[PDB]
Amino acid sequence: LYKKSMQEMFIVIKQHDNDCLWRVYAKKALEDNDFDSAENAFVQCKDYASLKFLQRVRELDDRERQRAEIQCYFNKVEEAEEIYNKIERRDLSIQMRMKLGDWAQVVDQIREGTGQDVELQKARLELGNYYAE
Amino acid sequence: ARKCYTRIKKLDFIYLLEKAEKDFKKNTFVEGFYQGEIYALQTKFYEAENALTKSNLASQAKEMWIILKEFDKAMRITDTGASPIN
Repeated sequence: LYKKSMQEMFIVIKQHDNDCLWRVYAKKALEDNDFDSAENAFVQCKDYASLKFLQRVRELDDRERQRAEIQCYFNKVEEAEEIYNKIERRDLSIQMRMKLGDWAQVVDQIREGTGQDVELQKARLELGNYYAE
Repeated sequence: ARKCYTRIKKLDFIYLLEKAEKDFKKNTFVEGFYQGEIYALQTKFYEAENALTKSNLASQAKEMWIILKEFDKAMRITDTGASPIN
């Protein structure tokens, strides 16, 4: 994989046809920001959620949001937040943190950042509900 | 639904929930399509296909099966379903 090209490795993996090999091939294809090979790996693995995720990703404009969203998809939220900070436009960071459901982190982010009364009040109410539950 | 899908870290289900809550106010929000999507988010494709064929959603089942690159089974499905457009 790290030496040869993509199509040869695809035909080489075809005989083995193992779940781990397909997963690693898809991970490598996504790391190199290649979607055609990733889609082929995902169909060969028969994973509908991965196909939905790839279809959602493909309709993007910039080069930075795709990488951050992929990082957040794998397991890593901190890398996505760091790249969001690199590209600025922090409202995406706050919206993603709200969507993922972590309420302490968004409370930390909103404090001394913009002074939004309504957003801070809603975040604190949600955090209080989460702590009460 | 949001609380349950948030207490365990899930990304596709919460996106589908956001789509459902956005489409509830305006569109019809037929529960058959969302039941089929819930079933298809797992590996149980045939149950989703049966539920989708149940009420009337042939064409959307065809289109959702095509994106999985299984044109043969999608063809078997589109042999029976019609296209009432024009």
